[PDB]
Amino acid sequence: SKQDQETYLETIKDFQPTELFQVLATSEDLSIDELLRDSLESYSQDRDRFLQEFINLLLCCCGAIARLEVHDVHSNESSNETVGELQLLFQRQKVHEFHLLISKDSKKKSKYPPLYANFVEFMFRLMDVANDLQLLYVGTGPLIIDLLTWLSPLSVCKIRSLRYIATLTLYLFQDFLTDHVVDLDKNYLSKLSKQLSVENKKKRPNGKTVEKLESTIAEIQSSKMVTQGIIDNIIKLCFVHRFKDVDETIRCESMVHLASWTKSFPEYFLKVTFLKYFGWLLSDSSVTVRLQVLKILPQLISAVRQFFERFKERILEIALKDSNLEVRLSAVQVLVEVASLGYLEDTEILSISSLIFEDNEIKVSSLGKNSRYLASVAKFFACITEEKFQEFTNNRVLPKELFDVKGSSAVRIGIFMNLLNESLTEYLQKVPQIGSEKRIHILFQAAEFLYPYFGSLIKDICKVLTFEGEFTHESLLLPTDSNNIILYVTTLHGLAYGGTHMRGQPKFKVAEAVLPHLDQLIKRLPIESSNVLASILGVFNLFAFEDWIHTGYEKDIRKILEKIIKAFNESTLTSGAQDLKYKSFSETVSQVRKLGFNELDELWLNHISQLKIHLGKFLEEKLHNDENMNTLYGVFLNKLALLGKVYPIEFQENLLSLFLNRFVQRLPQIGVHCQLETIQEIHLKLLALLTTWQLQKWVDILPVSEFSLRTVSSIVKSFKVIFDALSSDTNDNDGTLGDFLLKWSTSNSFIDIIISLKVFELGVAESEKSWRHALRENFVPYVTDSANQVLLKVFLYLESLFANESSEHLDRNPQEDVNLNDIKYDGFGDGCEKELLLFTIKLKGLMKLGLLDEALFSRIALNKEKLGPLYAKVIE
Repeated sequence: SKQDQETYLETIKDFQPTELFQVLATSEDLSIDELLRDSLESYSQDRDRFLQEFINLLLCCCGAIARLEVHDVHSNESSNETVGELQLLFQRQKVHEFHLLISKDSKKKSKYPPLYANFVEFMFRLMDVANDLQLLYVGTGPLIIDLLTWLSPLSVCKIRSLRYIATLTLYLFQDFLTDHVVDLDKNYLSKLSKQLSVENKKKRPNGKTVEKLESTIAEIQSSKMVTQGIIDNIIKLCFVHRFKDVDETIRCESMVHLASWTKSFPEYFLKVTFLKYFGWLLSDSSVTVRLQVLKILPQLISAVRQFFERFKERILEIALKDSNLEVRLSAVQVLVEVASLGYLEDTEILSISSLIFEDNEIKVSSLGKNSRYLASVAKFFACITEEKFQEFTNNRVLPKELFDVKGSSAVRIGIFMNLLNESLTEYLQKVPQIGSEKRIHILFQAAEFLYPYFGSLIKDICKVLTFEGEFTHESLLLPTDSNNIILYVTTLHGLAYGGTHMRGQPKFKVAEAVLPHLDQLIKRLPIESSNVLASILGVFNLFAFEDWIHTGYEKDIRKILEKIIKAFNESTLTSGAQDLKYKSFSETVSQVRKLGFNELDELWLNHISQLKIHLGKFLEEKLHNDENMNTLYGVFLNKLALLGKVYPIEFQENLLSLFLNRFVQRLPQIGVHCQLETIQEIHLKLLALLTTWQLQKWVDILPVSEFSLRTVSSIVKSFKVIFDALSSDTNDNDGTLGDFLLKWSTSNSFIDIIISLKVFELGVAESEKSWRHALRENFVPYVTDSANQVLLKVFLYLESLFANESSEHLDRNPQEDVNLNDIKYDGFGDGCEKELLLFTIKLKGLMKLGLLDEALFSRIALNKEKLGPLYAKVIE
């Protein structure tokens, strides 16, 4: 029965705050010192009642319903058993709010917003006020003994909550005791020893005063020992077991508090005996713990030397291999200071500095993890660089000046560029082979992230790059060969680009550094090299007008552009595919347009105009063959098409006729007499562009436009005359490669022009009984018999080119050329499959507007099942 009733009360009991809990959990402006004076005074009056209130406060903070009674705490030999019973009661409670930590992590949502701050303040000062009331020293005071007797068993029990709050109470005690021991030393005993040593002479030692000094010096040291005694204990009872608690949060509190003991009291704590704890938890399975140790190490940076000798390896491994990027990044940050300190071997340095190179696109403006990780690697790189500089210049005196800049600058640039290249070489070993293109793009990117550290070298890199003399002197990577120049300009371009996309930077800064040298750079770099052309034009294209006027260099833009146009003029351009030059020039032309200055536009408008004039010359003089097409395309047609993307190109009746009659319509005869490599570069892309510009006129209205219609009608007739020649039984070159290539490239431009025309025609209102009538007048039917026949032959060539790669057996119409069974062609950029799909897509596009002979082109489906999944997809 007695037991029944106890079980009964246990069951119907609900959560009731104790008095001390209430004041601590709800007071928003509390004098915690007055509070402690009251409680600690009560200890001396009624020990049991204080102890009870203390533990019940702990129980309230964990949201426990259970409570001790004054008799429960009467005996200190009961403590383990009683905590045992509390543990039983608290395990039985199904639901429990951890108020202390809800206050901490969720003040806004918490029933007791101030509870956490008050609780840590209270337990942190507890032991100070104890001292004020002479409860601490008295041999250890029984206050302390009492407190440890109950905190110890609670700190190792099976309830995480009780374990956390006891451990935190113990640690808060130690925050103070550790401060207090040194306090006693440096501020009391030291002050009294001095005055024990100065009141010794002159042969007049006060003797009664030399007795009062040894007296309090002896008291104070006795109490320094009682204090260290409790410090030893809390380590022995708590930290040494709690640092590896199964709960990660008690482990991180252990690291946070040990760091404080270390700052408070290094003579006790700055020793490998305690630092190992950080190093061990470096291998903790929890991301949170590894993060927490890693944030503590910088603060902590001979005990420390021994520490990094023992743990740097693990720190390196984290920065390289850790499953968590935020952690990896933290590691790199620690490695900054280890390097700064000389604790890193050279191979260990490279393994980190080469991390600045990464295959993935990482944006320099982002606040993401990836971006912040590269940024902390750039920080490491910056520090290695500075160390090497000091090491290099340590004995040396350099000249006031090397290679047109301060000696010290030239060295810094040479050391930087050298580490950049050593680092790259490492990166490149750590991964599968990549081509020069990807190589440059990855370097370009690293340079972006280095802008915050090497940005002040931008001006001197420009000047070093325009130096005419030899790169030596009585003593480093310098722009001495062609690979080193490319490294320099890519790195200049990446630095500069990174500087204009860096967030939070004031306007015009990168421009203040490069625009003064930009004319000289274009005037002097080896821009015949497309890699060098790409980097310098890329620098040019970084800047908006506001950049040029601000810097005072708006005046230079035209002379620079003139150089750009002369380099444009001196080159030979290919049809655009994978041509680094075509791409650089194209972007430059766009950029200039985008600046919006008529004076500049005119430089390009006049260039188009000269090109036209000279083409007409070439046309009437030279076409009255491999050389002819080489020149035609290399010096005239590919360049008008490039410029044509940005500025209007129009052939006037005269030139257009010259071009259509002497070239375009004679393409079949011209082609039979060229070499393969020359046939490969034959196309009519310019004809599609001329058209597009006219279509632009027509849409920039919607009253028809005459000669503008005569122009495109005439361009299309030209396509017809080719298709007639090409599809006729008189074509003795039918069936050959060269014949396929011409049919194919001619078809691609034709399809683009016709689709463009039909989409326009359908976008004119019935309202427009003059436009609609004139379009059908000139173009309908859009695709003629011979055009249908050529597109089908082109399709069939591509289909067998892809089929044959796997020796697939195609079905065929009865008079379908069976020689298609043997065709082979290695000449396509990204493979036969790609060209089959694209052509078939262009054919689908026509079919959807229904411009194709549906009966004829049913044929594209005959082998859908033989051609793989993609083709089959495009057919659906």
